[PDB]
Amino acid sequence: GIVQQQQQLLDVVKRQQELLRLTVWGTKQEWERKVDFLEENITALLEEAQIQQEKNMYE
Amino acid sequence: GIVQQQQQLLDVVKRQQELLRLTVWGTKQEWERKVDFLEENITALLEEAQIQQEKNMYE
Amino acid sequence: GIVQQQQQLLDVVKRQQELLRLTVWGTKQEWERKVDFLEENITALLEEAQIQQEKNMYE
Repeated sequence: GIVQQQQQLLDVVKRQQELLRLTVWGTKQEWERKVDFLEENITALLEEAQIQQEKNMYE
Repeated sequence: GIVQQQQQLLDVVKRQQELLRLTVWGTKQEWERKVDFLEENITALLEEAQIQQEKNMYE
Repeated sequence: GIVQQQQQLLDVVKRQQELLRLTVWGTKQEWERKVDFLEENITALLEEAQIQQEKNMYE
């Protein structure tokens, strides 16, 4: 149940991430320094969030 | 509990979607071809995610 | 379990919010009127979503 919704929210957020990399791609000195670290933290966070989904889903 | 948070995350993500359509609206050949499919997949994903919330919420 | 993933999704969404404020910062009359209310609703929603995480996490 909640684990299903869990993966749905995680895909909406996965896709929006690609969409943001796009509007940042379109938009594009200190800016591309901030926008860059955020693109890395969110990729890590998306994977930790994925690995976790795989764990809750074993149960 | 988790179902409450579930809907909150789903609304934050619902709103950001409108906000992205806006920065894409402001930003705006192959770009508007990629950015377009993402706007459709995420709308479908937002609805599947909604219909699911309605299911987990019956319990 | 689901409460762990819960906070992960809430941080990915927390970060993307900063990233959007950035592409809106880069992008930037009625536009900055719509984009503004969305930046407020989502901040409120992020906090309600946080306070809620603190509640589900007491259990």
